[PDB]
Amino acid sequence: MNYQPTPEDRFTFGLWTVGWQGRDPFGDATRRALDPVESVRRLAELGAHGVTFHDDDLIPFGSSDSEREEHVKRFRQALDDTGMKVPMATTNLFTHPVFKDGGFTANDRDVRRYALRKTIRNIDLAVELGAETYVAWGGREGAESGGAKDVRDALDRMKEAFDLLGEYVTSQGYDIRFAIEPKPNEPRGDILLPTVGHALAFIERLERPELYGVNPEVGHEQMAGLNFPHGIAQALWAGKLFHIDLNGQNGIKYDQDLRFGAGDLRAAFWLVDLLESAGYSGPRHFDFKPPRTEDFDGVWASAAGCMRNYLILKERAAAFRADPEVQEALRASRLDELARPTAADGLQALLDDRSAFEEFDVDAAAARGMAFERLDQLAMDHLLGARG
Amino acid sequence: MNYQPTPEDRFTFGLWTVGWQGRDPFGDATRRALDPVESVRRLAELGAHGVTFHDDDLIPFGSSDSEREEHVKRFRQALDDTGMKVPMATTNLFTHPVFKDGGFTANDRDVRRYALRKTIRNIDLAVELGAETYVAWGGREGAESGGAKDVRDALDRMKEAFDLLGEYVTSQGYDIRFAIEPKPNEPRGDILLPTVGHALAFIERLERPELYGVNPEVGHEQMAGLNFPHGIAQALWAGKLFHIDLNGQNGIKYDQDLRFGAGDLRAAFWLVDLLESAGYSGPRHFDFKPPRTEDFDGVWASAAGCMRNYLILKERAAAFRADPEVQEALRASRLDELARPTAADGLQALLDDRSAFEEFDVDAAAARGMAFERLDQLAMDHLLGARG
Amino acid sequence: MNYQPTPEDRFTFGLWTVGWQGRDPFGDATRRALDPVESVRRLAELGAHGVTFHDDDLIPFGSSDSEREEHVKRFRQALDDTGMKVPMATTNLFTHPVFKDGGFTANDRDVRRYALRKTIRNIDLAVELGAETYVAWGGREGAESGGAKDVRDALDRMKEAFDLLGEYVTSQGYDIRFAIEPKPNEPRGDILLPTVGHALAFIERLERPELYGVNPEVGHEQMAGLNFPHGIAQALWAGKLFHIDLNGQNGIKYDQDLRFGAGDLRAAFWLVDLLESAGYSGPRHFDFKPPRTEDFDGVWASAAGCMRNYLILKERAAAFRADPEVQEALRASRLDELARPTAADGLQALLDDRSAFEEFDVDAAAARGMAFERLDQLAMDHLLGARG
Amino acid sequence: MNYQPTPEDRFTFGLWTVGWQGRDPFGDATRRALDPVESVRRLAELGAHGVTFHDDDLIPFGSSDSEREEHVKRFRQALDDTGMKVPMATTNLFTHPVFKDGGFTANDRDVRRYALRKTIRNIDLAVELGAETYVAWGGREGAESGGAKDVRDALDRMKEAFDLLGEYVTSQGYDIRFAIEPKPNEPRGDILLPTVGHALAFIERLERPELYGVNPEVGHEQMAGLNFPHGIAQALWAGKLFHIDLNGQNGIKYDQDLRFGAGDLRAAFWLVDLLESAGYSGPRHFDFKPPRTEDFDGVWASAAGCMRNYLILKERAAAFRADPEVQEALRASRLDELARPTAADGLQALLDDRSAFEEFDVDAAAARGMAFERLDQLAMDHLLGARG
Ligand SMILES: OC[C@H]1O[C@H](O)[C@H](O)[C@@H](O)[C@@H]1O
Ligand SMILES: OC[C@H]1O[C@H](O)[C@H](O)[C@@H](O)[C@@H]1O
Ligand SMILES: OC[C@H]1O[C@H](O)[C@H](O)[C@@H](O)[C@@H]1O
Ligand SMILES: OC[C@H]1O[C@H](O)[C@H](O)[C@@H](O)[C@@H]1O
Repeated sequence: MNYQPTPEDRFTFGLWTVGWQGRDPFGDATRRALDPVESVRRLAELGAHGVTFHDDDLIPFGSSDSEREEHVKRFRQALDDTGMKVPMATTNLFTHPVFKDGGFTANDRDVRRYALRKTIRNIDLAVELGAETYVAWGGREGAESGGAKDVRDALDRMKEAFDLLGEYVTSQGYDIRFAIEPKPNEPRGDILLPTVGHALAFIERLERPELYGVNPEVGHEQMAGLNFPHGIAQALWAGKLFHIDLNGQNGIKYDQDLRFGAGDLRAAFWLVDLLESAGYSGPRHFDFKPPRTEDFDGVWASAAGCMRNYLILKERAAAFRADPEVQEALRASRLDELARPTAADGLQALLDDRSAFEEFDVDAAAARGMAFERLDQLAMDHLLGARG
Repeated sequence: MNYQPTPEDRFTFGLWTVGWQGRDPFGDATRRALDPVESVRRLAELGAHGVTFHDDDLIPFGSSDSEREEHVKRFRQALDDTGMKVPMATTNLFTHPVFKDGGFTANDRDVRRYALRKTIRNIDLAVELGAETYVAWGGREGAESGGAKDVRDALDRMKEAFDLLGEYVTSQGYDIRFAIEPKPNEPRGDILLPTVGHALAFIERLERPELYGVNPEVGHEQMAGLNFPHGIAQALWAGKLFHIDLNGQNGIKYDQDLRFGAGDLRAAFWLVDLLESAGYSGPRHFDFKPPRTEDFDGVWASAAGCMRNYLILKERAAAFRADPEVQEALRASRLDELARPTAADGLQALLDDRSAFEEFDVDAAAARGMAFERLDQLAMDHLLGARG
Repeated sequence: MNYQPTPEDRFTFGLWTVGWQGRDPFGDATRRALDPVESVRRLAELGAHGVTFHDDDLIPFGSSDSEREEHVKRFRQALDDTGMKVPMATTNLFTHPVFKDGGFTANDRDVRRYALRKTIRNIDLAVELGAETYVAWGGREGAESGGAKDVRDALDRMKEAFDLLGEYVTSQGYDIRFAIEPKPNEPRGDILLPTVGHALAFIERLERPELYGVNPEVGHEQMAGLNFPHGIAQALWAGKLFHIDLNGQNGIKYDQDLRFGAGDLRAAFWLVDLLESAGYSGPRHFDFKPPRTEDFDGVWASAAGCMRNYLILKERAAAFRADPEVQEALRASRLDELARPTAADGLQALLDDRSAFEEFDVDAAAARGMAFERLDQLAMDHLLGARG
Repeated sequence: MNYQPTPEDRFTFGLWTVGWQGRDPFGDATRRALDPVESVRRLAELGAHGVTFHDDDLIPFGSSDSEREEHVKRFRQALDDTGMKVPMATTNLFTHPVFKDGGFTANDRDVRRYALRKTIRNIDLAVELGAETYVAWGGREGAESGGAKDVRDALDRMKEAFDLLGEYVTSQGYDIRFAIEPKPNEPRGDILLPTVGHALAFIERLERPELYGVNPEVGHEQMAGLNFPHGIAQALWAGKLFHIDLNGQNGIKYDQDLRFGAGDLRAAFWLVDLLESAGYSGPRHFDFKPPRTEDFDGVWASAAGCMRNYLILKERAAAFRADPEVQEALRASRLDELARPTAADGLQALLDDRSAFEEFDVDAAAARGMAFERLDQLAMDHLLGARG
């Protein structure tokens, strides 16, 4: 009867989430900047396992090698003071005006080289803090008009970028993998690799595909109206779910970054059911924004709420799968047959099987109800804790 | 000053397009059935290069081996009479009630085996009529609720299906490739492999990936709000654009299948520009529905309109790329630099290049306008034939 | 601890809902036709209060005045046998090919007159069966292309139609009101009066506005990505919520008509909270389609599920509003101030109030958090029955 | 053969459009602030008729009554120097943190009174500069969660606000009308009065409805996937199109504010056709953002492009309507009958007309094609200047 999170739950938060000041395209900041050290302390008190950062969240853009050292030093002391970990790091290649047409796929070649140097310096920092995953979110790679970007050349430049980071990582002997985070649009009119599917396909063309996976975000796939649990299943099937970003989104519209559980509640349920059943072992990272209506007390309530909602859905999904009535319904709907090979007897025996065509009764087969609505109502009852 | 199509233009139409009777989820048919032989004759008069078919369009479901032979015979005589070709064929695994939970990923194993036998019989037919591409549209593979379909098991069953068709094709020595046609939803709540990206990623897990590519459709990627020209560029980059379905769509809503050029006009322009510039050599296939408001005269006007609109956009895109003013703008916007390698000097020389980081002037770089709006207005002027 | 519905709950179902045979734009029917008499009996056993009908659901199109009488007679006997009521009736002006360009706004004038006669005959039938609300869903009023429909002339023809039905109803002394049911698209490319807002605005231009209100449907407003509870609040504010259609929808896509509670679960919660708190007294009508994957047992399970899910949300919303902790949070978020007039002192005293501008501390006001995230987490806890 | 705009064309621009510095939710400004005086001069050179402003664009927030006077003085001198007019003004009730929960419908009553005082002061300024229309865009009126805002109370507070501004305007004898500008979302999760329809309906509940109309924006209705030309037709039918905001939008996504003609090109065509044919006489106002990829030269090219694209579409729509072939097609599609009353003979004669029901041939009527696809292809040919 308790939903208190603990560091064993692997809940993580970006510094930029609870640290968002509330600036949006139509208004000024409503909250003051948070000292990252303060953010690490508050989160550890909430039961969080660790934090993530962009380079620029930690070390303000343009810091001397000196102030850099200082910033890192204060941070690492806070991590030591609280026991918090840093499992993922990432680069800011979107805020500075120099990236207005992108970083790795900017039309200006000198900007692309600078984007690579800026990334490499942060990968070094990441490994030193102990991160296992390095995330790439190409928020500015894309276009508002069709002639501004040849997409085949852009994809060449993107592959070229990732191949070089792969060479760098292997040449240095680092233990760190990359994760591509897709987004369909915003802040560009259209962004390159806009969904989980496109990023997965792209990875298979890199020189060392085994170094790269995806970091899918709940709200981003939903901005394309796609089913996030299905996308995640596809990522898992491919062996490529290296990391994941949890939050909430109300439909196809601007990227809302609501706290996890807000937005589409049933998708959050089916997502939790899948992560826990596939035995996902990575961080449960929250990429969310406390609404700018909130003061700092609402910030910490919003962060706590992400963890609570995960722990409640986890208990509801486990009870659903544990319910014998549910196991019976799953058999009535033939989930068991879905898992059996269609033709383990082989092509030849299938061709010779008259019960598979010549003598197949299509009419009987047709008449068989799938019993999916009772199964779904069972899932609803479990979700709402209304199971008798 | 003429936009008359000719068979050298490679324009093709499915039998199901001009043959649509007008039945929709809320109304009865408004037009009588068209004899496929009549459809082949009318289309050849319009300047079409050939037709495509589902098995069930040609041979009514449940035909005896005898009436089958008859139907094929009348068809092939019409092809001989007109000189029309059949470059693509496909299977109907969605209309019959037996496929209500799918064909290759139906939960019932006996339905999946039947779906494979039904497909294989049509591949044989396809090769005999001379088709080079066999399209798979899994319209019923998917779900309306989350518990009804384990997506990792479904993807196993899908891969299993495609692997067996690949074994069959290679064992028979057939010259024919497969093309997966993605759709995000409808008629299922969510459909598996919902975008070009997901189908591409899936193909890399098949046993003989080189046998499979995509058949993207304009309206389907738009039902996910995605940029179709970008998706097509990604398909081309991968060497996987085996075929393409042209039509029009007004946004995220039911699959409209409007005639090509209707819908998003500028996307149609940038698509034509890309197909012609990449030297796409496949059929320009129209998958469209003449609106049920139309009688047969409007049917043939709608079909002609698809071809006309392609030929007009083709001329406008060629004039755009041929315009010296446009070539100058492309250089001002640095499309030329996009095409140059970021670091052909290699990782080490990039790390040692102080002009790439230490001494990079970010501020100057930032100040450089991309000149994309003038380039786009030039593209608009060319599209509207308002270029001075 | 029980969610059994009873006729006092006012749950109603259209004959076309549980009676849907499963025909969709890509497949044949998966279920046989249901005898309306059988549908009335099964629903009464489930605890339903009554049924609704289109004319054509009850009396097959083209029935002789004789077979008509017969059909009505069998129906009314079933109503008498079960105690079921018929609170709403409506017209089918969309299935027959003659309505392919619409009924009231068809370009052909003779089709518009026929649509009015067909409606008037059914209003007579409706009143005789005791219906209080007559619904109009103009599914075919609209267009796929811009030149096909002058929308100002179409709106003249629509107003003209509704004015004549208003004249007819008042001249006959009937006790029956009209309800306009908006839909943004499908089966037309764009449909006229596409949202609750447009229908409300239109009503204010009719000759007797007091005779007309709206019949909003959950899924239809969601096909425009709008917030249905807000739309319903606007309808209530205007005194125009005459009836309502409950179901579920997963986003902007084809009209899914899922059972109520499926789709966007939190919106269903906030909708129930609003209906019960505003004291909506009309039927709780379900306009849903049992998925064609289902046999008749799944049909009846789907129908039961709509009622169950309403009764569970009703209990969760009542517990939320009854929670003292929630009443305290509502005061912390100043819902109490929202309800107070801004300036009951009047314009002049507001102009003279220096505390309202000259001496207003904007900075203090700004700093005040709204406490909305804790309030929302409280609402989530109550919804999931995880409230301590 | 010329598309040069002139002040007689009535093209206007907000100061905030060409003045946008490029700050977006993910990046810093890419352009320096423009002096409004400079913006007025550049626009007059481009052929613009005048400018619009928010209070805060002209007079920086917190200016002394003194610096205020100064700012106004420099502006009005620029207007005198160039002959530019100021036909519309509006209030900024969204940027300052104090408006984070709204202005007129903020839960805090003291914030609502301050919002009214801030507005009234600017209406005075507006009238003095000669504006005829005062626009209200309630960008912050709305919510991210359902319990944070009782929408019936919010609508009471909104009506209360508009009623008081109406009292103020009539008490002062000012010649100025109000225009409500709808937006469905962003920056709030859901915004109140989200479409043209909802704002129109709301206006009919104000105390002096004749003082208020709508200021619809191309991109905002498109963010709900609605047809903007239809929405505008409805506004015109109601006598409520007081002003209009022109720009471009690519679908359902963040508010892009692309230059007019970009986005959905065919909708822009049908919009121009309607404005010119209904004889809309108001400003053609552009609410657009030059993309942050642009330097100031691209800013002025983007602004010129809005005007050019309007003038090209205006010529294409006029040629379409002037084409005798088009006038013939319109008769073949029975646009002429659409404009004729359905029943000017009255209810009684319609009831007695057996040719309207008893003896109506539904089958013949059904068989009649609407000829809409040829009409639309004619419209396409005219749009692309490919009309023989
Ligand atoms: O990838 C790193 C992060 O960068 C930005 O914060 C993006 O907004 C966020 O979605 C992404 O997760
Ligand atoms: O893949 C074969 C064809 O099957 C159906 O006709 C689909 O509606 C169409 O989109 C697809 O192209
Ligand atoms: O308005 C009567 C009914 O007609 C049709 O069944 C529509 O699909 C449904 O949404 C509407 O409620
Ligand atoms: O209403 C005044 C203006 O305020 C803001 O600039 C909105 O972004 C714009 O859409 C609106 O037109």
